[PDB]
Amino acid sequence: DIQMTQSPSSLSASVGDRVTITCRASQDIRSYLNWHQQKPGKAPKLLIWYTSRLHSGVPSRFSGSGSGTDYTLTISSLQPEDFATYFCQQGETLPWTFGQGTKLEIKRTVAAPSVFIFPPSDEQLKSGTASVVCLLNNFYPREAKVQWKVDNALQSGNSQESVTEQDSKDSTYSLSSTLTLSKADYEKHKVYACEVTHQGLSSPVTKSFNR
Amino acid sequence: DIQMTQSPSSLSASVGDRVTITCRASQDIRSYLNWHQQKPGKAPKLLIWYTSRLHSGVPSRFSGSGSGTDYTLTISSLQPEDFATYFCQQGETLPWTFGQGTKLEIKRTVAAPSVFIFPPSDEQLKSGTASVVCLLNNFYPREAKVQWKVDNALQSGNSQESVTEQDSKDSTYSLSSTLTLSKADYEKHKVYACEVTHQGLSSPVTKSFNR
Amino acid sequence: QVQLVQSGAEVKKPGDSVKVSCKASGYTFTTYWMHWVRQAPGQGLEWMGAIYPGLSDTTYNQKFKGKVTMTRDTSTSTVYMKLSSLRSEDTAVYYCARLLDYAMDYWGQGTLVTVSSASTKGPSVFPLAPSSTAALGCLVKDYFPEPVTVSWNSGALTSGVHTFPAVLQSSGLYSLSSVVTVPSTYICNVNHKPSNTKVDKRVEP
Amino acid sequence: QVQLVQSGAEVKKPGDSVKVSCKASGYTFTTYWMHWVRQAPGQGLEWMGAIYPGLSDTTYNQKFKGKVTMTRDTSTSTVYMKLSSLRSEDTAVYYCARLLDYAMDYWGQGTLVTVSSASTKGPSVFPLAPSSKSTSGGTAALGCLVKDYFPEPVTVSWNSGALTSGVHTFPAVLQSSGLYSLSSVVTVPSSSLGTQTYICNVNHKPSNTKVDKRVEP
Amino acid sequence: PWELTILHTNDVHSRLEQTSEDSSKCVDASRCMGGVARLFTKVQQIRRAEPNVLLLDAGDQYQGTIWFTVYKGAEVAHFMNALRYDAMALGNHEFDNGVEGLIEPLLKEAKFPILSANISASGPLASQISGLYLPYKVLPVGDEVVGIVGYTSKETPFLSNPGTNLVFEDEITALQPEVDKLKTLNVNKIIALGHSGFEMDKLIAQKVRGVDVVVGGHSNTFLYTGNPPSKEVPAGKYPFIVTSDDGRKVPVVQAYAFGKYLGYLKIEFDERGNVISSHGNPILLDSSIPEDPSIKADINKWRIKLDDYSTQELGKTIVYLDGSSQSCRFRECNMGNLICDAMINNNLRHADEMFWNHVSMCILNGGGIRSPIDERNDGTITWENLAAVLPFGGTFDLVQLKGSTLKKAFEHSVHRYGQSTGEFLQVGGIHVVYDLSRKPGDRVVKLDVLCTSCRVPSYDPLKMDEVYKVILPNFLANGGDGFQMIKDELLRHDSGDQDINVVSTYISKMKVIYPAVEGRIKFS
Amino acid sequence: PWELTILHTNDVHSRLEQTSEDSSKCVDASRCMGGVARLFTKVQQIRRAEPNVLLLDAGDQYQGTIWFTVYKGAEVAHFMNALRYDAMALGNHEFDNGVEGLIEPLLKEAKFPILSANISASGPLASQISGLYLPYKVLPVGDEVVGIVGYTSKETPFLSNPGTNLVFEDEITALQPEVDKLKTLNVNKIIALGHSGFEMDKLIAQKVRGVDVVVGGHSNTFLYTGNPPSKEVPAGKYPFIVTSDDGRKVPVVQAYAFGKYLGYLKIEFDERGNVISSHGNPILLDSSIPEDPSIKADINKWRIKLDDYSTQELGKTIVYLDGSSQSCRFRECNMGNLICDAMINNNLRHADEMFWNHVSMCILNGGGIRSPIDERNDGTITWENLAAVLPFGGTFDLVQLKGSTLKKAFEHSVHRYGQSTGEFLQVGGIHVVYDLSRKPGDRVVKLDVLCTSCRVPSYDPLKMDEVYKVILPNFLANGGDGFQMIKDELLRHDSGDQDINVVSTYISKMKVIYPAVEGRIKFS
Ligand SMILES: [Mg+2]
Ligand SMILES: [Mg+2]
Ligand SMILES: [Zn+2]
Ligand SMILES: [Zn+2]
Ligand SMILES: [Zn+2]
Ligand SMILES: [Zn+2]
Repeated sequence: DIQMTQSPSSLSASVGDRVTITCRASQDIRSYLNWHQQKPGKAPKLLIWYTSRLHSGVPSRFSGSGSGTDYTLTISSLQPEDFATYFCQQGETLPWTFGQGTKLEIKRTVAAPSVFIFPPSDEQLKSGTASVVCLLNNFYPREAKVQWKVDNALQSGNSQESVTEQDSKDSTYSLSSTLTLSKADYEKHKVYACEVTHQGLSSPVTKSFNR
Repeated sequence: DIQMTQSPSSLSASVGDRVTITCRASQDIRSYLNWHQQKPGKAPKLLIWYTSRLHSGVPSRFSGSGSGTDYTLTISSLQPEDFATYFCQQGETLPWTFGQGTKLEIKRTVAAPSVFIFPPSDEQLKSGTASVVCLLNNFYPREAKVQWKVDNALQSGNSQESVTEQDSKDSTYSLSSTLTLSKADYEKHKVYACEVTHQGLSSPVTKSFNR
Repeated sequence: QVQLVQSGAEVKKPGDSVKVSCKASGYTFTTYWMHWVRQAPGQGLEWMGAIYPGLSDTTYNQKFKGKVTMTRDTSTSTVYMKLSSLRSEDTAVYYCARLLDYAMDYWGQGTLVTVSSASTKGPSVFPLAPSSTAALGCLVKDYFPEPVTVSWNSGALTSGVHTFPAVLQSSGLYSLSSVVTVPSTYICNVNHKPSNTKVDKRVEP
Repeated sequence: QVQLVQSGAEVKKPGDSVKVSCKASGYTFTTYWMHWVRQAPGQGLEWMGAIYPGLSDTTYNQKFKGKVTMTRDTSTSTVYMKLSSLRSEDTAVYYCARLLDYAMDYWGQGTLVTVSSASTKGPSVFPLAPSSKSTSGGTAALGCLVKDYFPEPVTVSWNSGALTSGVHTFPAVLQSSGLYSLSSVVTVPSSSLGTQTYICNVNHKPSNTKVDKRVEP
Repeated sequence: PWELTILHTNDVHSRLEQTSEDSSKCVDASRCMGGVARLFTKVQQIRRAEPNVLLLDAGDQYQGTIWFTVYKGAEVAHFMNALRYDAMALGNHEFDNGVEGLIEPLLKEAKFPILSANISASGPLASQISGLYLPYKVLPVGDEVVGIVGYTSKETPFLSNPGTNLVFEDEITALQPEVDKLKTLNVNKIIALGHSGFEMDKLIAQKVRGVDVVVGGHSNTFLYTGNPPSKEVPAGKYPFIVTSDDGRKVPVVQAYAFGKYLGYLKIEFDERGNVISSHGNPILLDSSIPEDPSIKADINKWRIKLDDYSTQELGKTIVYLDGSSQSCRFRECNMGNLICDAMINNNLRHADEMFWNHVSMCILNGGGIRSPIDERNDGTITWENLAAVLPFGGTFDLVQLKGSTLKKAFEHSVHRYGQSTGEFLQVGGIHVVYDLSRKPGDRVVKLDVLCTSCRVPSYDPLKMDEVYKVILPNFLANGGDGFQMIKDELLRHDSGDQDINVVSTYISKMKVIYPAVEGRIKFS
Repeated sequence: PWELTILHTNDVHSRLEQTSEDSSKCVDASRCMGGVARLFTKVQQIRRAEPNVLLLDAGDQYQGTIWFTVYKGAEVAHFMNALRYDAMALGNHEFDNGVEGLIEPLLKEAKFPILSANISASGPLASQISGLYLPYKVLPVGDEVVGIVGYTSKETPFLSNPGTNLVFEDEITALQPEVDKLKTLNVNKIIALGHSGFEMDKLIAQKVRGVDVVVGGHSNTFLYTGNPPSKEVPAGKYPFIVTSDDGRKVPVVQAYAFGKYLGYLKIEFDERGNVISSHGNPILLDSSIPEDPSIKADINKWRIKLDDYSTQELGKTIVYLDGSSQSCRFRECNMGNLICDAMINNNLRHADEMFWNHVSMCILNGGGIRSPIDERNDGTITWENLAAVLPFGGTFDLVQLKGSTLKKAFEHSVHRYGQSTGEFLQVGGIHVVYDLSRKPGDRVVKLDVLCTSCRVPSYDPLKMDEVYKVILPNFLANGGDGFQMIKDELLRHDSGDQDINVVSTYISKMKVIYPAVEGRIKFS
């Protein structure tokens, strides 16, 4: 089983810039390298086949190179339609294997998030379940860590972070860190805090409430 | 006596255009060719000496070439301050001789003249002399014709034209034709008209008055 | 021209079998290969097998041996893929692809196969109360299966709205949040089609 | 720095003699050559002669031999040019130029020598009356006619300098009488000319004439 | 039964304009043959009549005329695209302008797949050339599919300039895994299209299991079933049936060279892709077939630049280039030296630690030099001037000769000396001394040759039993000017580069030439 | 009395960085001399002390080191502008990179007048070069004016590359009308600044009426009044007083070469511009004078690119360039052949109908070749590799020798053969045969030389009474390696181009070199 290690996993660039995505195989895949472009909620289209050969309708700006184990995809002057996910694939020996992917993100100015804390509703406690949602409204870049301070004590496996795709207008992110606990554990403590550590923030902002 | 034939005698160009002025001598002037720039009502400044060597403060856009009898002045990208008269001069054998000159006029959109006829004043008639002025206000190009029609008959003498240089703001010309006649001759006729023919006007505009 | 039309999205339980079709058009169906590649959320792309319709020759990946069976009908130019004894791990987007030589040039729209022991249930809408620009929202918790349609003030409010994608909990039930930023009457129109649940929850501080 | 200052404009009669000066500054006066060039209207540039002040060595053009004499004064660093037996053909702008080796790098402002048999006399200022019905593009025109005067120049300013926009002062024209004549016009809107005052300030310093003629319809 | 019509060309060698019956410059237009416009007419005629057609090229489109000299491969890309070729196999001459002279003009501009399975790449080139040439390609032909696999001669590193970074593997060794890959893809109809020669074509047909038809080149082999229509002598029937080791009857085809003939083979296949029948013959592209006005328009449009190049200065000479018959057929002339210096320089191939160069010797008959060049015309040398020196449109070929054969050649060079006969040899990397007082056939008294397997080149005596590599004109290798010992005793002969082209390149490189009479040939 | 201080340099030859006492590469920095930074210090020191100073250059700034090789004249323009030279005269070496290699780098970038009255232009160049160089120039020096008139060697077409559009007129014939023009401009103080040699300087001083002082170059003449401060032997006193045909005592000055000395002459003039007195001496630019930190900063900044060029590939070799002493001092070596082929090629100058080239012969001592070059390092040849072969920073000079002198040289080449002695000659355009059994001094048995006055070059026997042009290293011309007959019997000797540079240019031009041992030197 040939393993396909694709780097970088994510890339931030602007329209007109040069894009370089590399794909490395565990074995010599004898030039049988195929590149695919996949837009969110859509079928993946073939870009390049057998290292360098372009698919029908693919523009001149796209180019592929490589040999043996190391292969490379290049977009000379990036376009707005070129912002998608990119996957490499080996067709030398079966089973055929794909790369992890490369998400192509639109670059904009560093924007600080607007943090908001939400306590669980009175209707929610009646069902014996409590959820505290921490918000991170319209920010850039994606790099952001969310911590939880229940009476000034860290949480490990209670929260699940949900992020949205870049907005068609502003090109910013939005995060949803939902810390879930029982009705018993919620009534035990009083101070519930959320700490946000983002690149666009000088001093990591902390938002709290008292039950 | 070496004769200096400079061509063209006049040149119409715009800011940023390439300008080529040629100077030809009757004898081999052994590279002793000097170029001068003269602005109206001002001293001529030296531009180039001994065919190619630039004078102190002369910009890079000015360049001179030539040998034997044929010499050439070149302005790569013309500037607003470069609109003046240009003269070549030989310094090989005495008496030193100059070229006829090259007037550099700023090229602009074709403008029609504003004709205004002026009858002689009551103070003027008292001295036994009458002068009728036909005005040609703000127009392009310089080329125009004035036809004095006294009682529908063309005049040979009387008229004396006065023309102005291109205005610093709108880059237009102005003309004044003065028909001079005695007190007895002016009182003899009643209809006094001046026919103006110009590039801008579709039909020759005629401005008249009745004594 | 060259088009590959796949069957609609399907929901099955663990142990059941699913049959996904792929109709071909614009090319000689018998002289081309038909491949099957899946995509699980946060797992990447996985190749399953292939079929040469002009001979009914099949080849499957050792991992899927005895679990997958590929069939063809030269009449309607359709390729079928069967998956016996499913599991929650088999929840992925299944694609059919055309191959002649070196690569899979044309792919189908995809078919979503949702496998879970979970039972169909309506969501519980809880309001996310604001505190005295300030943000407020709605928490759509415990529902199966996806999707949900949340609109603020019956469609009238769209600016500043952010509806997060659903997250599969440890209980096997989905959960998401729909927020909105407004300067310091707000009602969220939550509508869940698979269970016919319509909740118009009002947000108050 | 390098500057050449020439004498003021002069008016002479036929047969007279004119002496034009050229003061030098910013350089070693004795080690440079001083040339003299004349420019007649519609005749071009004509070289006359040269002087090396550090030796008083002169060289003149065969055409001007016995007509031109060049002198110098190493004290004030001044070069003088004399022109005997003046004629109407000698009416030109005279320039003095500095030369080291190849070219005349720096030139003087110029001296105008006007040769005419005419005597000094003041001008007659007549108004060029506008018309309310002769609206040649909305805006109408009015001016002043400065007739029969000698010698040049005249300075015409509208509304005591306050009015400058639309003003056009034509160059002087030498009549058959040997006297100069010119016109000074201005374009102003029709509606406003009936209520506004337009006074042309005509000045002629050689005869001490100041006329403030008001133009009326 | 599914019937396939295979149309093929090989070794076209920049013969884009129509040629004479002998493939040289067209003189009598009414009896002229070949040409890319005439081929277009015949190809279009067949495509209108037969439903399953494949136009294939078996390499060597490169090298031949002024077209290649000027357009450097862009003419090949343009006209092959116009004729709508289905697939091309890489030839040895495709590497003549280096690997960059193939990648940029042809590989990147061609609208069809270019094949070769036995060429492998290393170093920095490996990643740059990857995917530009394919080992195989499945071509849809209506309701069916036909696999085409390619191959290129292992002799390319000696015949052309592929560089340090390319390796030419054994054809049968490299083809079988690629033929087996087509079998896994369920391709039952396989054509082996390549450039290695007739003998190798027969081997692939016999040993490579799965190959149904072999379409070749390199050897300019002419095969005909029946009475030949022109001057070409058939080497066998068309097709040449090879009995494979698995029992199958495999047809082998070739269409001569210089675009005189269009190969035409009709194969009948069963549902399992087995050859039922194979028949055909090469079509003679003669005057009866009209030139397509659309293609001829492009030919004439491009021919303007060629006429402008022929009058352009290639380089300068500060010496009189003495090409007079009175000099070149009697003694050592500086024109003979220059051409032979050009001939060696052209054949400088990438060498390992075994030799400084694989070939060091040159022989050129005096009768081959047809004109001198005057240095007083500003020193200027044009293509037109060189065309007067070498006017027969021949090539400068690489041969292998025994020392004895070469000693016999130099004895023939002066057997009837003093009569201005053109057999007198001019040399490069050879030092000869004749004694004309001696009996004819025993006149060579000293014959020293430049070494190859040496780091510092020096002159050593010629050994009678040792095999030597020599660069000589096509005319001599074919026994011309009485050199029958060359034709009858050569151990290897390979088609080279155009005569004018070789000298043109050398003069352009040198910029200023000054060849002298340095004593390569001596008397008494 | 008006006193003028004339500061002058001549034949600097790209010696911008400080050198040794022998003008080679600096080793011991504490005892190093010259350099453009040190000159700046001394020039600035004098300018501060004397009111009337003129810094003049008498040509040959061009050709000498890696500085000229890389910056191609831009370094001369930059540093001469920095030192604020008042006027320069054109030398032979200013035409080394053609007329375009002078117009673009120097003529257009120099902030001072460049003079030459005896260079006249024709053809299309005439209009392009007109005014870029002046015949004369009047220079204001405070309250007075000094006229400077220029001249260039009439021999430039045989020593450099001026092309076919420039004519070098006789100096005295061309100077007098230009000196007379300065007299008409009432210039009573005239300096003749030029590059034609000491003998010509003396002639201009004696015959050109109006010239008050002659500042020369070309001949590298060292003149000193008193005890010399270094190893240079005075040719006369400083200044050299010439009695003109009109009666005047005219001083003649020269400041050796390679920027070791700054010429310093103090002239006293009367009001009429007559020389009252003239005295001075060349200032030795030694360690006691510090290098200006501002100029040294620029030198070090530019030296980075020079170090990057020395490691860059100039070209390739497919043969081992055998420069071993065991080969080059005993027999014909391919390294000796290559250098001599480079030497001839460098001296290919625009010839008329009289010869194919003015020079065809080359001699190079074995002891001059100091290292071989290995072809297995990818074939690469760098400036650094060539520096190991030729490390003494010498030049390849043009000499005129009688046949007898050249026969004596070849007899010296093998007088004590078999001892690895260095005098063994490597050749170009010469064919020698030795018989070592014979008495020393009678060992040359055949000596054939390549012709010049011939359209087709061929080898002819050397004539004992005929004069031949030879390219040989500076070291031999100066009697090095026991070649006293060369020094004592040469008829003409001229300063050439740098040794490494000559060979670097040839290798770059050739791209791929393959020199062989072709039998230029033979035994028994
Ligand atoms: Mg088969
Ligand atoms: Mg004197
Ligand atoms: Zn061939
Ligand atoms: Zn071939
Ligand atoms: Zn010199
Ligand atoms: Zn020199």
